[PDB]
Amino acid sequence: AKSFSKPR
Amino acid sequence: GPAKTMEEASKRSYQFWDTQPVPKLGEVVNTHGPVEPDKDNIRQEPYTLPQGFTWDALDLGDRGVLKELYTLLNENYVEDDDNMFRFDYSPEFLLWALRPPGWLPQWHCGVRVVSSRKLVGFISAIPANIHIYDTEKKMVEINFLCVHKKLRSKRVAPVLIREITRRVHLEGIFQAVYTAGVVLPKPVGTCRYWHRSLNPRKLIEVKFSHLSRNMTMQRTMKLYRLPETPKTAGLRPMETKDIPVVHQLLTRYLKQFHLTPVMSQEEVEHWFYPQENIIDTFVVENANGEVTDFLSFYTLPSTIMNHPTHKSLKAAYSFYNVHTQTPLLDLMSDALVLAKMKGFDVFNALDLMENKTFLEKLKFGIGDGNLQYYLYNWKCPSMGAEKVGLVLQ
Ligand SMILES: CCCCCCCCCCCCCC(=O)SCCNC(=O)CCNC(=O)[C@H](O)C(C)(C)COP(=O)(O)OP(=O)(O)OC[C@H]1O[C@@H](n2cnc3c(N)ncnc32)[C@H](O)[C@@H]1OP(=O)(O)O
Repeated sequence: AKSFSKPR
Repeated sequence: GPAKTMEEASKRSYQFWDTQPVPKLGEVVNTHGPVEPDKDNIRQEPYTLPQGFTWDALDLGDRGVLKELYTLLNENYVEDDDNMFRFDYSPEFLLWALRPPGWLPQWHCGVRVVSSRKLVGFISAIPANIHIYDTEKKMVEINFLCVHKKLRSKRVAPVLIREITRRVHLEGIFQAVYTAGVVLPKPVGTCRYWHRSLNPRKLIEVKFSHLSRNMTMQRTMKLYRLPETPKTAGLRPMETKDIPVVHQLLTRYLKQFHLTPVMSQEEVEHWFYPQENIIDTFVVENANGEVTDFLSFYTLPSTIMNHPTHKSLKAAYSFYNVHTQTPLLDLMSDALVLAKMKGFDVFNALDLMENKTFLEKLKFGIGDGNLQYYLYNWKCPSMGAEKVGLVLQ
């Protein structure tokens, strides 16, 4: 997981 | 001063990472092998911490100690770029991730305040056999590096990295693999998270996502609606009897990628045998009774920071998905349905392996920020995302 993302 | 993009890290000086056996960010690698020889004598003493802090290995078998680590991560671990969401790994999840077969107590490396005993730092290693191009090596996976927010920017992270390196060297292992959202010397591959809305209304109210230009809330909800039951014949939860064939399917499927784990049958049991609110695995048992495919995803919610009504986002993460008779598209479609059923708000997947063949088609939206993959003390050419076949927690 490690990287927190959200829709660009 | 971290760096999230590849040319923005080119303008940075890597005081710590320049001392480490990893290729340079500008370097281009046309070779395969260790950066440096295995060391045949290893420092016996732990690296010194700043005054007032002490090493402590965490017995995660002690419920109280596990809760302290949960709280440290819950309050201080990875946030998104906007400081709106933070990972919320559960205690039972952490046990799954940190005690796979071969785990060692000294590889659960904590830092405490001498006076208060407060847990303020952590790093971990777990063993893993790693296939990288034509080489198979016993390595460790490094995860959960965390420094309390009040202790940040005090060069504590380099001490945690050196100390876990030492404790791993002591066991005769000289390579590691790890992932990070920041750019460091030097990524072997760069992946990107995509997201699939499951409860779009929740996601828009918490500003995880937004209404796309010229699309209303009613259209967006209709656009993301899913069947209530999966489509694939004979899909069912993985059971104990499925462990050997799941091992077989995964082993054969992973050979086509260039960075993969090599799991024993015991490791397959650990990583895939379903645990509620941790890991889900569904197999396809066909009309002859043969298991021909499986899908899996793990449970990782996030805290929604500073919100009066919504406190947590329930996220599902694509794990390993193996197909030999069912189309991948249909497999992932059923994964979305199963996740929706189980109450998840969003379904996350990386663009590695063959995932790009379904991401757009199943209405995933690209995320922001990358997930970089790294090897420690191993030189080899970088690879495209579709050749990465390793998923870490
Ligand atoms: C043989 C076996 C070997 C085993 C070891 C293999 C290598 C393992 C490597 C680690 C595998 C991690 C895998 C995961 O767990 S990825 C998860 C990372 N964790 C988080 O993002 C949680 C939230 N953040 C924090 O807790 C802190 O900000 C951390 C602890 C990340 C940095 O703390 P702080 O903000 O207080 O920084 P500092 O002042 O102490 O020190 C700054 C120095 O540290 C470099 N830095 C910053 N972030 C990272 C990072 N994520 N990996 C490696 N290095 C990082 C930075 O570039 C600089 O070096 P340089 O720029 O001067 O060169």
